[PDB]
Amino acid sequence: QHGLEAKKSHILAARSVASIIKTSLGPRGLDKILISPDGEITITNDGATILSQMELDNEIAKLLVQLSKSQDDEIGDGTTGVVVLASALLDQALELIQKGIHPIKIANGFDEAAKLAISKLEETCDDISASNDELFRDFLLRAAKTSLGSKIVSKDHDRFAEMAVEAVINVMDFDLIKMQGRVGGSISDSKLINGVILDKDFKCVLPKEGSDGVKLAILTCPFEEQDKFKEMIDDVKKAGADVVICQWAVRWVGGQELEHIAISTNGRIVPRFQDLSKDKLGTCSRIYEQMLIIEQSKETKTVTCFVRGSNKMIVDEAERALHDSLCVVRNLVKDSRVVYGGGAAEVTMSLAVSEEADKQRGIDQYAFRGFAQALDTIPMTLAENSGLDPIGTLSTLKSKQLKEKISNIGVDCLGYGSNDMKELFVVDPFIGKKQQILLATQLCRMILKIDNVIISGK
Amino acid sequence: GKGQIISNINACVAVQEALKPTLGPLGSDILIVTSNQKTTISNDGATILKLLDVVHPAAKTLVDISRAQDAEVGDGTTSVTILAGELMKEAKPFLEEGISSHLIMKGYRKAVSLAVEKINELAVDITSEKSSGRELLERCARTAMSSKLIHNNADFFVKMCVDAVLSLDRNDLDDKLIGIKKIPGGAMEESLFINGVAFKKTFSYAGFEQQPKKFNNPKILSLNVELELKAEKDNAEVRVEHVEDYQAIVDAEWQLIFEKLRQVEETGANIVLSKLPIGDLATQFFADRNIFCAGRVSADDMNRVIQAVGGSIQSTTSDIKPEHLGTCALFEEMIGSERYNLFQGCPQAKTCTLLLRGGAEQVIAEVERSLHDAIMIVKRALQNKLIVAGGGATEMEVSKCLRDYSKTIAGKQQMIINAFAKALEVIPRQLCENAGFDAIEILNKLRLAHSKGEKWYGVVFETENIGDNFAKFVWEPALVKINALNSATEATNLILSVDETITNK
Amino acid sequence: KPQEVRKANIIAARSVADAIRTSLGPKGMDKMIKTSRGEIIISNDGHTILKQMAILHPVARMLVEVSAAQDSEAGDGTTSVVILTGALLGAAERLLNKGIHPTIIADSFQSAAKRSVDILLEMCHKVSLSDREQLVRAASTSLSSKIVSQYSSFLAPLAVDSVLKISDENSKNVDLNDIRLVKKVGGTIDDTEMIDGVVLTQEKAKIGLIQFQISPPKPDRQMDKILKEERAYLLNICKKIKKAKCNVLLIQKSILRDAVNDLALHFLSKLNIMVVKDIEREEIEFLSKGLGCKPIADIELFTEDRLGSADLVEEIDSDGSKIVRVTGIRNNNARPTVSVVIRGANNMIIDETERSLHDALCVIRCLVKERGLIAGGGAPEIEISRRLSKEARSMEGVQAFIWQEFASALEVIPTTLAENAGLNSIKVVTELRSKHENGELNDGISVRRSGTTNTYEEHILQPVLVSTSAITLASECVKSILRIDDIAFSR
Amino acid sequence: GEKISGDDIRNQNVLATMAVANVVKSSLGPVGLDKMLVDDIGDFTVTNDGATILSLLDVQHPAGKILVELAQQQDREIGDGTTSVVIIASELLKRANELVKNKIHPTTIITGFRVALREAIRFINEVLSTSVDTLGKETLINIAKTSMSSKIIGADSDFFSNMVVDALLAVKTQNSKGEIKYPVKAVNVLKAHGKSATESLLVPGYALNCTVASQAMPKRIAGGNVKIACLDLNLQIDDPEQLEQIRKREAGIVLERVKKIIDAGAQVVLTTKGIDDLCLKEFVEAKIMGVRRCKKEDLRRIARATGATLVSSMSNLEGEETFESSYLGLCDEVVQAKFSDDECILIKGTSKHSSSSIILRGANDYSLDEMERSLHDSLSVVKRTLESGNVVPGGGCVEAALNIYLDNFATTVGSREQLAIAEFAAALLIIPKTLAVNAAKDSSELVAKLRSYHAASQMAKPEDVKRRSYRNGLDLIRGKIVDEIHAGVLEPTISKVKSLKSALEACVAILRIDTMITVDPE
Repeated sequence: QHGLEAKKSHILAARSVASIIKTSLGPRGLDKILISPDGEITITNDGATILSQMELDNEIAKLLVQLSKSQDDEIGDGTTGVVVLASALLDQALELIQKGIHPIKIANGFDEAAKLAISKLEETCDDISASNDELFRDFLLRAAKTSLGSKIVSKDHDRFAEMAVEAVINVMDFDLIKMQGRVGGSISDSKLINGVILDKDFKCVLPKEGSDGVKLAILTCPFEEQDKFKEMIDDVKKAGADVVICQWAVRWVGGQELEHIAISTNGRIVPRFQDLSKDKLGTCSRIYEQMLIIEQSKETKTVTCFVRGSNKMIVDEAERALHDSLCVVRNLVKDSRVVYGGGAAEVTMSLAVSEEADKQRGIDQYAFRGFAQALDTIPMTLAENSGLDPIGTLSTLKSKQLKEKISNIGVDCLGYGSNDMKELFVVDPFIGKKQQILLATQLCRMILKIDNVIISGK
Repeated sequence: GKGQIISNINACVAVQEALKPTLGPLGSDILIVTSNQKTTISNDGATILKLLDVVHPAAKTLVDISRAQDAEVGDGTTSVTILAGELMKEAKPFLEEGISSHLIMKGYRKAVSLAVEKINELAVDITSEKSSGRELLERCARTAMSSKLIHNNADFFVKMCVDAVLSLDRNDLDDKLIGIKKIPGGAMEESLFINGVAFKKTFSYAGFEQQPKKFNNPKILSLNVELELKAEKDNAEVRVEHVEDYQAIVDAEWQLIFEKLRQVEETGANIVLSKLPIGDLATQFFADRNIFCAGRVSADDMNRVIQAVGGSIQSTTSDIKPEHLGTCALFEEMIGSERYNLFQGCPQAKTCTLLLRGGAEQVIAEVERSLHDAIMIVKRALQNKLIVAGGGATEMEVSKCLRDYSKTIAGKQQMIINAFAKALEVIPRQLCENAGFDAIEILNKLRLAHSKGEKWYGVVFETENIGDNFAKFVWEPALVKINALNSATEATNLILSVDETITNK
Repeated sequence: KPQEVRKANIIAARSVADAIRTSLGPKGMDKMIKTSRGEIIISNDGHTILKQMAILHPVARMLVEVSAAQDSEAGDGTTSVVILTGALLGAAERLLNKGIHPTIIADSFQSAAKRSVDILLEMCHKVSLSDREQLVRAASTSLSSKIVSQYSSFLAPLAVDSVLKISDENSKNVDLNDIRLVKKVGGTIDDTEMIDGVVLTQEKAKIGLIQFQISPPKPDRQMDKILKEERAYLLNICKKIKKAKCNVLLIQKSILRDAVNDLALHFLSKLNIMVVKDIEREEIEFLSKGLGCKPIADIELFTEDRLGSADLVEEIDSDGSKIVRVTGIRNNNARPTVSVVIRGANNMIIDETERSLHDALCVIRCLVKERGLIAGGGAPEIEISRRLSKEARSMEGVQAFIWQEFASALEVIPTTLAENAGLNSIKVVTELRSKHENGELNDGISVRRSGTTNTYEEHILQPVLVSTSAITLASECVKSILRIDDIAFSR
Repeated sequence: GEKISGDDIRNQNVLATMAVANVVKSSLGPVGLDKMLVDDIGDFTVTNDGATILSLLDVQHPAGKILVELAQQQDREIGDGTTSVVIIASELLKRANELVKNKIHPTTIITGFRVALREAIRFINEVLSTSVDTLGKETLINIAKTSMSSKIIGADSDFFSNMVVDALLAVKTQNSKGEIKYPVKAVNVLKAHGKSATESLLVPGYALNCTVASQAMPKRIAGGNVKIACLDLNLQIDDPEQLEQIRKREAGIVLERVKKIIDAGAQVVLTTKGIDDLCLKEFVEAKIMGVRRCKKEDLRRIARATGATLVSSMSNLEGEETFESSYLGLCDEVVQAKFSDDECILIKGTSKHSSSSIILRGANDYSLDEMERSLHDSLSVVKRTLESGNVVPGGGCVEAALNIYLDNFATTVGSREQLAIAEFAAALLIIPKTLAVNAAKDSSELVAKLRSYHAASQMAKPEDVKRRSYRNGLDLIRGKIVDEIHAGVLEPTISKVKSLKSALEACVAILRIDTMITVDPE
């Protein structure tokens, strides 16, 4: 099959995966059960990880692999509906290709219309770096609380956010920091230490001659019989090192985990037995079990979080949210430009192209209006999950935002009685909305150009 | 017999029907499905035909067309390659007829021979206007943007492609000389040009961020053997009397490595480049000297280093010469927690490096094809400057003069030449299906264009009407159009010369 | 399963309604039908299509009786009734999911159909009773459902002048049953011309009518006994006919048993008396009205009073076909009869000419039944849907969403004409919606120009009765399908 | 029943048409090859006429029925040249099916060929002209030799230029309010076995088919105003007393009914059934020529010629049985020609309408059937030939000559019908192309000359003279440049006008086909 009929047998399948994660967007999402071909069971309410690993036939969903590995790593916040957001521009184009419109006319129509709404974002853009450290830190507390974490952390994010913000301030001028967690405890019982988490065990180290250091020793090569065995051990105690780390007393340390110990202690790895010296020893406060607790008295570049939860799935969901939280906060402090998300930013760009559609007119008149209707379907996803009428609520909000130029009032993702995102302190990165709404046109460039699909043999 | 050739052409035309939306900027990308789940969606026929499963052995000719397209010409795989087999489509009804293809092969051969003189006749000489490498290459760069997904954002690529080839020596232009670094993720406008040798990808182990990215004037150093303790060393026969004798091997291996690194340290090079990877034994030794070290250097990287500093691989410290120690004006490490070596101030370097960055891995793959196709346009333009309108509309005016020579035949080849001119009408017919335009409306005004205006008739696609691409600043090298018929001549004559195939087992 | 069982037959009904879409318009295409007897019949209209189509689904079978009512009225474009039926059934599936009862959906279609008739009355164009200018333009335009107008040059004034001379210019009924369509082999389509009198399918001669069969005494020395007795009874019949001066005799169907003896033809040959047999009893209506012939049951009641009357009767041989032409009509009748002889080279052309001429006669009957003129090319279908779209928002209620879908189904008829001509479905309709606001109501659409242009200047006119009967019959068919919630198979 | 949808149902009829097309293309031209058909009774027949082949061709698709109606239509219009007419409708659907695939609408080709053919009438009338360079009967002589197409007996047309041409010159009559007509079937074809086909003799009058058996019939007859008597009547119990009553009266009535014809003055009597020897005895004393075992259909042509009216049986207005003299015909003389011990009645000097007859001789029935229908089909061409004096140049060269007229006509109309005109002109090149296949020649060499030479007059100005080509043109046998005007090959206007016009209308019903609907038979 070739031609327009072949394009409908593939591209139209994107509406199937869009309705799968449609109900899972935002805090109102529902837990969906997924089964991998290998037999593993994955249950989560985040649609970004659902479509990340899946077994499908049509290649129209295979283009989402580069989208999932990007938005989750670059931002992570609001990435649950990135496929629905990307299909929103496609669903409007599916009605245009039925009219006989050329794909480039559709691609250039959505590309220029998305650039006109950037000027509207600059008018409503704010800066969180211009305020003091009190307001800048408080904005990081409610940024991921009302948006990012959708599981159990709605009320309790104050514990996970405060531990995440303090980790950012310590290293402020995450790839060099290893973070993990063990199943147990609760949300508010999580502990924070300066160092790297060491799961391997051997007890208490007393203060040495130096202030706040153990003079830690790390030897990769094992001692190499009984005469040299006890002789090399006494050489470790010459510098006052009670704890020794060797591959073959802490033993069996991983390759990547061993380097994080030297990074936090600012030490060196001693391959031989003749290179042991006080200059090659790392600096660590003490090592004890409270899993050994590695503490650092002086401020270092390694600060990790230990996730605790009552369920084994909470540890996986809370830790993954922290990986995305470190990415959002990284872009907020680096990029001073910020916007108010949570339904306000998507509707903001819809009214900009709506007013510019009547100015250009021409053949792009209905093309610009379709780009406005494509952005209007994004809040319709959160409207059904919150119980609000998608057509009725937006028709009222577009009328209120017509008289008042402030676009912050809009659909609330939390479902509370406050429709103002500025009142709820919902702040999203400006580069985040750029990598979601604007970058989605780049993904549509591959979909709109689909014409004939070549299927080879075995 | 003749019936087997019909089934062979239909198999070749079957893939050409999907390759129609390629020639011209309005073409549409084609999707493929391989067995490795990794596919490349592009208008390029060399990539599609290489991964496409071939059934009939004569279908491998289309693969050889793309191989000969890059060797003889170097570009036009989205234009010339799909047109190499269009002569067999018009010759399909001739196979059922008693007409022997022996005269058909001579008919197309005499037709393309007289068309070369017509291409050079319409070729406009730009040297009279004193056009430098700016105005000449910029108008040709926008022509190369046809069949490419990037159109509105291609203005940034025009400045990058022209400035990269002008920095390279214009006497020797080759795709293997200039380097191309594809970096997934990020944005397209973040691509920059590199004035020196760059590393393949990156090496991240142990300390990474602790290396400062701001250097003054580093020096390049070359090494051969790998450095490590009791792991990658060469195995040898050593008599071990007791367990305590293992400490002598550690000293014998370290002193062998230490004396070689201490003798070469007298050069004072801030960059350590070894043919193999570098271990932690040399890392801590180089950390005290506060010098940068990078291993796992590919063979393609070392060839470009010789063109700049003039170094050589040193397996021992006795052959070290002062002439093998170079330097650089400025060195800065560039993305996704990956360091990128960037050299500057290398006037003697005959090679260039371009840093490409993009979010999609399939889109940047076509950008590499755009770089290889743009260099071939610049290479053939600087050698001979000629103006030919692109978009496949060049053969439109040529088809009128081809019908004049057919009237002087008065033989069996008269109707054969008319079929060659009819095959040229397939080019605008495939373009109307891509843009949705009416093919009859264009062909009617196509035959009426050569009766009045003549000259160049380009069928401008922007105004949705008929026009001239010469006034649109669309220029194409003539050597691509001249050799376009030569690639189709050997391709058409090869299939028509096989009346039967033989397959064993 | 009330909904799923009914929906299963709707898909089969919409499939047939979608296949006949290619048979509408001058750009349309017909289908080949192979009868069980081995004869091939090819026609553009859906009359023969639904007649030879046998589908176990009862919905597809009920479409035959619904279309047969419209086939006897218009004959051209009758497939739009089924197309509109299949469009309303497809739109009712989404209206049923909203919680609306099927009868409410059915009653809303009838409520919107009453407003559709009033729109046709407001858009009704004034037309004169008897004119050769207006009737010719409207006749050839409705024929565009097939290929006619190419050869209609001589055919167009024929159907206009014949029907007006059959009864009168007073309109009212003017039935078409008095028209005798005669099919003969030979000639061309343009050679077809009307005849001033009744012609026989099988100088100044009188035409009689005989309901019995002339033959010896055999109702349904022996050698001389048979010859004398048989010739005696036949001679007594010849004496009664000779005294009545009847030179043309007509006999009923003889194919059964008795037929006609050869001895009776020898006695009647000397008196120059015509003998014609194998005549269907349905032809008596044409013989009684046209020729004034009274049926004669027995030879005992045979007389001159029951015989017909004519001025000049002679035999005309056209391309080897023997045809008896009657010049002049003398009788007591308020509606003289006119016969038309169809000529053609091949039987496929002759059979196609009959349905082309019969449909050209029906559109003239629709004009004398109800006077009016409407635009062509499906233009009135948009203005009806335009008013119902505005009236739906005025009345609001649950019928607002139903009338919107009922108005959208009316746009399928002009869309089908564009799809069969090679034009984009939505792209043309989108451009028309701006043109319908331009052309201001009665301004129509032409097929050749593929756009909105004048009607009377382009010779495009359609009767209002066809559009009125199409909406009425289509509404009655849709309300009957949704009202039946299940089927059963029994004796 | 079921229904097959999609555009493949049209190609199913095209492939079925091309399957039966190549079958009849082998009989085109004199260089072609005859075919043999079997009735599946064990008997077979040999004929090259497509009208008989298509009649015996079994095609379940409606496309085969159109070819049957087209062949029967050309029989009354022309009657010969079936391979030069019906085969044209074959490739007409092939090129029309190619354009309609993608960018062409089915009606565009319908309107494309209709406008082209309507304007081609003026183009044909330019080539069409009255018969020239012919003296006396040489107009039909040159056309009689053209029978080499569709008929393989054209090699013997040298001798056939007399018997065939002079056959329809004496059938001339005046009827239909002063209109010269040539009634069809007036030429009676007789068959005989022996000698050679060159022994055929023309009879200026009707020749009855019969055989003289009884020697009681007179061997000589003379005198004018011979009366012909046509009679379809057959003239030849507990105790024997009842048998003698019916026997003595029957023998008396039969002999009495014979005397009723004798009193009418009938010189010759034609009886459908047999005649007893006792009835022939009255014919000898009365000098009457008896004839028995006559065909009823053969007697109907006698009524239309001499005027003798057939009588079923003796009867009158009264009870007496007699024979009226008004039923007798009029003929000048009766001739008895004995051919291979078979004597036939030759009737000359007819009253109402003049006719003729032709006696054929050959080896077997298959040799006679090739000489029977073929020469009869040539008579139907002469019927339309002498009706319209305008003729066209023979050899099938008019299709290549009109191609240059369509090249300039394609630019006049243009639009979407320009592609249909180019394919319509290319379809005309297939007619000489098939002629080169059976002749074992090169089509590309001949077509190149057909395009080059015949288009030289259109490119050059006709008012400047410089003709330099005749365009009139080709040669099938020798593949050389010769003229038929000197070779005596010409075709009547009926071979094109009122011939290809109806043949090109076959694609109108094919292009409008959507799907196929088949009802299961009883």
